[PDB]
Amino acid sequence: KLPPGWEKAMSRSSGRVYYFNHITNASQWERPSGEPARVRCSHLLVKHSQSRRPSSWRQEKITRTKEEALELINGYIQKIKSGEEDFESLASQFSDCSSAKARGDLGAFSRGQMQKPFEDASFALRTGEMSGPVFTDSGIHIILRTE
Ligand SMILES: CC(=O)c1cc[nH]n1
Repeated sequence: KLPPGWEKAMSRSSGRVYYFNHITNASQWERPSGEPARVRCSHLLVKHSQSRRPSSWRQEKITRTKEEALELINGYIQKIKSGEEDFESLASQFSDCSSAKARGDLGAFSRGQMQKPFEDASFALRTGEMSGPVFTDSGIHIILRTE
């Protein structure tokens, strides 16, 4: 019926159907459009206290909670989706990953290289598409597939 990971859902606040992807955590009102050996993605990472390494170039000791990190991710998504900000601008300013310095770009990668929730989300994204919050042992990610 729908592209990999995508399902129909029901809006509580509007009663209108929407689309949810249980691999990427994306959600949108519009029906999704229409697998490669490699994808290329950028990401914005927000780390927290349970991160595999609770440290980043932004913060020597990262002390926020999983919940606080998810709310930040939720605010970044709202700003990207509203057009108030662009993904790679926010990655450069606020990503807790060292790829912040390359506007969140991680380069191309195959299956078997990244942490799997990330790998799965990345490969279920089409070029140009963004994920919702993706949880890994590094923290919470927003993922943009670029190639
Ligand atoms: C802001 C940006 O480049 C984006 C986010 C989803 N797709 N493109």
